[PDB]
Amino acid sequence: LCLSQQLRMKGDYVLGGLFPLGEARTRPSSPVCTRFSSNGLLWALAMKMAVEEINNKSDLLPGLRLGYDLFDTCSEPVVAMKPSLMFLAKAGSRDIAAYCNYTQYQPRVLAVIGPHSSELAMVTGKFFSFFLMPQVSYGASMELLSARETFPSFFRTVPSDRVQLTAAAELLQEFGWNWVAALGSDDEYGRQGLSIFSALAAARGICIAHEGLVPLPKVQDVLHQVNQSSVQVVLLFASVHAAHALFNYSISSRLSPKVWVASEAWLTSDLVMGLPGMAQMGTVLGFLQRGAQLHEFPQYVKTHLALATDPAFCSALQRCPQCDCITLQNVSAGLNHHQTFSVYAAVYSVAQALHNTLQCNASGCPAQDPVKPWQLLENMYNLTFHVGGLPLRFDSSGNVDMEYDLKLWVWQGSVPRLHDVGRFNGSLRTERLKIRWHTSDNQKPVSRCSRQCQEGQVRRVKGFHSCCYDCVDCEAGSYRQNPDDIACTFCGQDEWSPERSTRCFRRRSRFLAWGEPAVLLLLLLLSLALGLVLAALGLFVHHRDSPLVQASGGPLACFGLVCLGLVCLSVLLFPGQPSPARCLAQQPLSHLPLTGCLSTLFLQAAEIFVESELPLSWADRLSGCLRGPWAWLVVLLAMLVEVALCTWYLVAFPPEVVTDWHMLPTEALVHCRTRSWVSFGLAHATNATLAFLCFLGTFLVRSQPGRYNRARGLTFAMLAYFITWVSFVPLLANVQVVLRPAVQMGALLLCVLGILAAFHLPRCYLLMRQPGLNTPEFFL
Amino acid sequence: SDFYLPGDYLLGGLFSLHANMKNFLQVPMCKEYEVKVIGYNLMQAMRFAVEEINNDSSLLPGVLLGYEIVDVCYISNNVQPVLYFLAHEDNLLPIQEDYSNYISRVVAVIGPDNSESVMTVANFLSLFLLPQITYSAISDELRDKVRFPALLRTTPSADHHIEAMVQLMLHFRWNWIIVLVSSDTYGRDNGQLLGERVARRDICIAFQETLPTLQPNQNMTSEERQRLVTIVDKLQQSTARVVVVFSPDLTLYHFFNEVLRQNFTGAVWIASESWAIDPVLHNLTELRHLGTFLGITIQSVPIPGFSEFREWGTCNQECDNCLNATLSFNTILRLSGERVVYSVYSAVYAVAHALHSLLGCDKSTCTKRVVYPWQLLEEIWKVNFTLLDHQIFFDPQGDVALHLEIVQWQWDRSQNPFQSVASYYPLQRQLKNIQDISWHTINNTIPMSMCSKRCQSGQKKKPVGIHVCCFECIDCLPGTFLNHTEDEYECQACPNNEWSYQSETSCFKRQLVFLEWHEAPTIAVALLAALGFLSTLAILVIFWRHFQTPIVRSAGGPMCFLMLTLLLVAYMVVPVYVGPPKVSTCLCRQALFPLCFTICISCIAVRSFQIVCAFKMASRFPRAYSYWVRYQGPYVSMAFITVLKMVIVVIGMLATGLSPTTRTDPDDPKITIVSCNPNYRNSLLFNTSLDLLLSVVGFSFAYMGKELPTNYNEAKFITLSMTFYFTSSVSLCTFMSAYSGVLVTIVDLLVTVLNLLAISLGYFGPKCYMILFYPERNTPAYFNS
Ligand SMILES: *[C@@H]1O[C@H](CO)[C@@H](O)[C@H](O)[C@H]1NC(C)=O
Ligand SMILES: *[C@@H]1O[C@H](CO)[C@@H](O)[C@H](O)[C@H]1NC(C)=O
Ligand SMILES: *[C@@H]1O[C@H](CO)[C@@H](O)[C@H](O)[C@H]1NC(C)=O
Ligand SMILES: *[C@@H]1O[C@H](CO)[C@@H](O)[C@H](O)[C@H]1NC(C)=O
Ligand SMILES: *[C@@H]1O[C@H](CO)[C@@H](O)[C@H](O)[C@H]1NC(C)=O
Ligand SMILES: *[C@@H]1O[C@H](CO)[C@@H](O)[C@H](O)[C@H]1NC(C)=O
Ligand SMILES: *[C@@H]1O[C@H](CO)[C@@H](O)[C@H](O)[C@H]1NC(C)=O
Ligand SMILES: *[C@@H]1O[C@H](CO)[C@@H](O)[C@H](O)[C@H]1NC(C)=O
Ligand SMILES: *[C@@H]1O[C@H](CO)[C@@H](O)[C@H](O)[C@H]1NC(C)=O
Ligand SMILES: *[C@@H]1O[C@H](CO)[C@@H](O)[C@H](O)[C@H]1NC(C)=O
Ligand SMILES: *[C@@H]1O[C@H](CO)[C@@H](O)[C@H](O)[C@H]1NC(C)=O
Ligand SMILES: *[C@@H]1O[C@H](CO)[C@@H](O)[C@H](O)[C@H]1NC(C)=O
Ligand SMILES: *[C@@H]1O[C@H](CO)[C@@H](O)[C@H](O)[C@H]1NC(C)=O
Ligand SMILES: *[C@@H]1O[C@H](CO)[C@@H](O)[C@H](O)[C@H]1NC(C)=O
Ligand SMILES: *[C@@H]1O[C@H](CO)[C@@H](O)[C@H](O)[C@H]1NC(C)=O
Ligand SMILES: *[C@@H]1O[C@H](CO)[C@@H](O)[C@H](O)[C@H]1NC(C)=O
Repeated sequence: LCLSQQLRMKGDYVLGGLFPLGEARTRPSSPVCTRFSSNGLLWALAMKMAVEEINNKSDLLPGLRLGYDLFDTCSEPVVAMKPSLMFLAKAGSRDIAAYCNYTQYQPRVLAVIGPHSSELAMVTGKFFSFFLMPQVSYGASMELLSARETFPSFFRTVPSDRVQLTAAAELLQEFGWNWVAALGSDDEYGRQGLSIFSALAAARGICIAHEGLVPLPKVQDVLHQVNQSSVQVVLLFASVHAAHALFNYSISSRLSPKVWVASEAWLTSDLVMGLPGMAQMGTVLGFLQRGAQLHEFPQYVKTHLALATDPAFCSALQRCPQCDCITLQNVSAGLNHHQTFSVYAAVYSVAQALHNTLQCNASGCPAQDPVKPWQLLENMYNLTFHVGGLPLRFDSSGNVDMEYDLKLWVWQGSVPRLHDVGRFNGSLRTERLKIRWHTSDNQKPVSRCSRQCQEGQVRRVKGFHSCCYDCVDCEAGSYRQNPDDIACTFCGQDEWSPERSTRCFRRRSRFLAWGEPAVLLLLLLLSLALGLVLAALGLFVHHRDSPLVQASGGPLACFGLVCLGLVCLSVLLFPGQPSPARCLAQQPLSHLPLTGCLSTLFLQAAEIFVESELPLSWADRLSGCLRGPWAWLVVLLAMLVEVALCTWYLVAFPPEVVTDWHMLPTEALVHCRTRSWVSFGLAHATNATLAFLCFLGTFLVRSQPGRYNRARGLTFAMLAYFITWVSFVPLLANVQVVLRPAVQMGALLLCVLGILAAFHLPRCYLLMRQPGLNTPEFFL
Repeated sequence: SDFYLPGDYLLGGLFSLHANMKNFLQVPMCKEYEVKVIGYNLMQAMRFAVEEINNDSSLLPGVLLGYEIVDVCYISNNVQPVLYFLAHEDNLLPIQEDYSNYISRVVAVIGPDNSESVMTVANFLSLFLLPQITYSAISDELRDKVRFPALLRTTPSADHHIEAMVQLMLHFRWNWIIVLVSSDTYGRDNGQLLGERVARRDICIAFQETLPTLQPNQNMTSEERQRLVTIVDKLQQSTARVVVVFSPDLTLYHFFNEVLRQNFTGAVWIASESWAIDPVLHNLTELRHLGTFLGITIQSVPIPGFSEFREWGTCNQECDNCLNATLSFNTILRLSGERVVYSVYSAVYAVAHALHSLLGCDKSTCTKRVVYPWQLLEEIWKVNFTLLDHQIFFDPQGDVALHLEIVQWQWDRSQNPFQSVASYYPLQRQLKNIQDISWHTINNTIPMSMCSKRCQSGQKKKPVGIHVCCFECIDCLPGTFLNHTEDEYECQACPNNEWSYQSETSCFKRQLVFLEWHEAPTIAVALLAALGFLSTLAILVIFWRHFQTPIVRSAGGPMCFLMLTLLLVAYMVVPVYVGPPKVSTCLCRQALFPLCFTICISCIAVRSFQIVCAFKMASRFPRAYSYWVRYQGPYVSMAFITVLKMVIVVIGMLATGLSPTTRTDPDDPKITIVSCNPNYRNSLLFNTSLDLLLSVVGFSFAYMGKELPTNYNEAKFITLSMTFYFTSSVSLCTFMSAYSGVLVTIVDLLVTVLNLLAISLGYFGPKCYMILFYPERNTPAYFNS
């Protein structure tokens, strides 16, 4: 084959070349790579084709021959430094001098087509910059190579990572994803991409939630950190192997789908695209380069391989000792590689710069002294060179410019395909109508942080940097003491705060005020009851000699009426602002006159029971003592035992006026409360026994038709008492705590009204309307 | 000049004499830039080391050691000196496949002071394996020997600097820091390394920010001003008070000036090796109010006889203003000691020792054989000697472990400007010997830089955000505690039915409260039940002592005997109520008490019916009355009521269950009352409902004939007892509906005993009265009336 014999070609101006032709210490010997690489040979053949076409043309470099010295440089820089030193050696000599500056050198090559590897391009460019040798490198992408401070003579024909990262940031901003997580490979490519994207996101308002590095083949902690934050957009600016390892681990761990913004490294790599189960990890949106392709490169490669097979030419006529023993099948897979255009355009740019430098027309090129390599730089900056009908230009920083295509993956039968859904030519323009997202419906995966917090909320700093304020609502009873607080602070426990309030509001007192409608109804009922009691009292004190009052007591009846009126009056002391004395004296003051009246009714019941259901021998002595001074002694004894019990339970059982600070929603309480069922139960034990004895001795009796039934009234009065307080107790145990005193007043008023309407009112009816029934033979 | 000294074996050097602090065709030489003093200091150190090697007859005897020092700029000029060193005496460097035969002009090189230039030089020297012992280059990329075969170091890498920072943070208990880096590769790499290292030591980073690259002696753009204002605002609004800065000293003037302008104080600044020893930043002298300024730097080693030597004194190989610049900074350099000077000293001595071992000299004679650079590299890789009480030996990763030192800035010129407070030993990765540090607090308290306060004893830890060290303290709800041994992130309930108070970390067994014999209300009810049982026993004895009497034959003889025995049984099983509730006690209670009570009440009601309403019913349904008189109607009705109660009570058993229940009372769940029926309210309501349904008809029939003498005024006493029972049941229902607690059992038992006493007394006590004290009313002749 002798293919490697074509790596040199004599010419007036000869170009250099650093290609990855081969692949992989104590003594200082250069390592030797014997493994063959198809991409390097394809690129070398592409540059040879570019040079041969440029020689073929007559309007570019007329009458001048362009050569090339394609030197094999492996990925290691040690094996690549020797070709550079050979390049800078004086032509015809194997020794390179060490002069003070570049102007005294006589390099054997006009320019250099730099290495594909960027890590190698760093060293090669830093070495060539001292000699000001114009090197244009295909495939060198990271941004720092554009620094003119340390690379005054480094150009390139591929866009920097800065433009693609700017496109990605514009995409995230335009789609609204301003809360994204940025990841990069552990090599310098990922780190530089991460730094550039940090700068761009900080400038554009985009936030990085987590900035980790996926290690080259750990990922578990990086994915855990990504999943901890609620992030739905992840920028994976990593090489092929790191991205493949991350996606395989995500296959193993079943990570939730996310929108992966892809770098150009793994966007179009069949390794990641062919991963099993990869379709279950959301959309993948990347920016693929928009560059033309050599429509005639495969034909040239095939015809040159066939011509090299012929021994006649090859005899008519190392760097790549392994390049000779190859066949067409060993290089067929890489004919359609997009870096061939980059190499071709780099060679065309070198030739166009040389043509401009010599300042010649299409007819010919004037004779002059040989042009030094450092003279190309004045015409390499600002170089408009047409490559395949498309004009390209070198920026002031040696960066070529070209458009980008936003390509999103689509899945049909586990076949990922790239659809153009946007264009980036310095200003993003996306067609999001035709984008098919991965969610349940075709809706954009939302990933956004609050740039500012709504007024009345607590702000918590989120993100890697101090990025976004996670607005937090604090539940009622708490307020933001100061804007810089990280948590809402409670009030003084005696004051209420509404939901989402800047400051707290005081708690006022809400007791049973005299203006509430329930108290007004109770007051009207009290007025009616007191009026009825007064009317009955007047009727009983005027007709005092009539048989009615005399048979039904006498002065005792007026005393009981006065007692009921006093109970009605003492009802008035329940509501209002609960002064300690008032709340303390509520019960006994309402319980004493009731005790007296019930004792009078019990005396009448005892008299009736004695006359009814005991033998006359006992009756003649019991009836003559149950009425009069002994009756007065009995009622005074009942009143005095009531007083004794009342003072005993007032000194022992404490009636307290507490303020339940945490019962009502917005207001406080002033609650007058006593022992649970103990206080009023003990106070009413006496009245319960009195009413029970009266009812028991009265409710069965013989009522002769020629007489007056003096027991029905007492029976109905005790029935009203028992029924009204049996109904009262559940009302006390059920009604809201505010209306508890109102329920107590209502119970007392109903008890008094029932006793009156059962005992006194029927008597007054016949005392005032039909006075024909007040005969002593009918009553005594 | 002093840049050259002829000798048998040269020793190239690269020192940064000038720096850039304010067109490619014109190449800017280093002499046009501002003069640095550290470069000349290190150059004088290396010259002194070489002169001491020449003086010493014990080391390299008869072999003069030379050197060739070339001024290397920070970035600009780093290729020409390399080509000068590698070329022959004729400034011609041959190109060949192997360099084993090649003999370079210099035999070793002391590399540049900045990492980028070190990498650039090492990438060139890799072809010939020229030994290159760099100093003050702290990047971690130089640790691997795959791409730097001939690169060695005299300074611990950034790994040990980061480790010292982390150990200093751990000692003072800081777990909430702020990382500030620079846009260059050094700051970014150090920040990434620190973030990777610190995440495994339970210390979190509040936020990471990058300061714009900004050389001094130039005026600032508005965008960078806004950036710095934003950085300072973010720093001030954050709660972290430990700020580490990974940036060269040139770009930190504006940041600190802006910090001073914004009036922000109280940060424990931590400095990397770049600006922890720079004198200008200390000479600013307005940062003393910002807070303590710690830093990481190489331990100073006092070189004997070096200060007097320093004070005694081709292309890019000259400087003129160096002496005048060093004159001003002489006193601060003398006080602060020599830190990087010893690195160059040790590098030169390592080269000399390697050469001595390679020549195999026996302290007197030397073979003077030709020395290839790779042979020297092989030899220096295995040097191990002593130097000023420090051991100089190279690790397999090209590093010699020199002790680090945490230094605190002191604003007092009478002593060392940078006072040392701690020492770090890279060999054991341990930071020890920490002295007192003058803090910026009120009474010299260690600054607190924790993101979350320690949780109070017995409080759940709720994570707040992404950072692990940040959390919120929320009290565990009542009924649970925390097992800090197991897990402090969630409350763990205490089994075996025990409750716990708020913020209580020790559950206590619930005290089982229940009815007991030795109690006041229990003994009161027992006394009442015993009195009733004795009274009923006396009544039964009287009745059996007097049969064949109109009172006992007109009344149901066997009926009353059965009722009396049932009341006896109920009273005797009343004491079963009190005591530890088991299955047997509940079974006996529910199978005995309702049966006896309901059968007694049903007999009462049917007796009242047959003594009052039967006479009236005799008119409407005569054949029904013939049926009733033919059989024993009251007995049939009592049997029907008995089987109905069997059915309903068995249904209640199958519904509400039979196991004793525990009911957490509303007052102090410390206690737990035990009852027989878990649903007691509905069971008591059902029982009282059936009993009252029978009671209404019984009492109504009694009242319908309350005046008929019948069986010695039976109706009146039935009415008396039945109204008593009705009032008792109503009172029990009301108190049940308005109260729920411990007293439920005693109240229910008292109500049951009172009902039994009513049924006994108000239905049999009048009979005892008539039998005993009225011996004339029980004669048979009284039947007619
Ligand atoms: C150059 O032109 C010749 C004819 O003169 C042609 O055969 C050859 O293919 C051309 N070389 C190219 C296109 O590289
Ligand atoms: C290069 O160095 C030489 C030294 O003789 C000097 O004359 C010449 O001007 C320099 N050229 C530059 C700095 O461009
Ligand atoms: C993918 O991950 C699984 C689980 O960790 C592992 O077993 C497997 O080897 C990985 N595959 C590749 C190709 O790395
Ligand atoms: C990710 O985070 C979610 C939400 O907190 C959690 O449910 C899930 O277990 C985490 N891990 C994975 C692998 O999805
Ligand atoms: C050509 O391909 C064959 C088949 O894979 C392989 O054995 C041979 O080594 C290749 N030749 C090279 C790489 O020169
Ligand atoms: C262009 O340059 C050539 C080479 O010197 C010269 O012969 C010719 O006259 C010039 N002009 C044109 C129009 O070709
Ligand atoms: C080259 O750039 C310079 C910058 O001033 C300008 O004079 C010139 O017009 C540019 N040439 C172009 C854009 O073709
Ligand atoms: C970019 O393309 C858009 C249309 O997509 C066009 O309007 C705009 O002018 C272009 N910008 C540049 C700088 O070419
Ligand atoms: C020793 O070195 C010193 C400087 O350290 C120098 O002045 C002196 O000349 C040398 N020789 C002797 C013999 O002291
Ligand atoms: C810019 O530089 C000038 C000249 O050194 C200096 O006087 C001035 O303060 C700087 N700033 C502005 C805002 O002009
Ligand atoms: C303190 O802070 C204020 C507010 O920013 C600032 O104006 C002032 O210069 C600072 N310093 C002093 C000494 O007040
Ligand atoms: C030392 O600090 C002073 C006071 O701020 C300053 O003026 C001077 O430039 C600094 N440096 C010296 C004296 O070298
Ligand atoms: C140092 O400065 C003085 C004046 O202060 C001057 O006379 C002397 O020449 C300078 N020395 C130099 C530039 O080496
Ligand atoms: C260097 O020598 C000392 C003294 O004998 C010894 O302690 C030390 O271990 C040696 N170091 C190595 C790396 O052999
Ligand atoms: C510092 O010392 C004083 C005097 O003993 C003491 O009262 C004070 O509390 C201390 N300062 C603080 C902030 O605790
Ligand atoms: C708490 O943890 C300890 C230690 O693991 C264990 O023995 C114990 O059972 C746990 N529970 C309690 C209630 O102490």
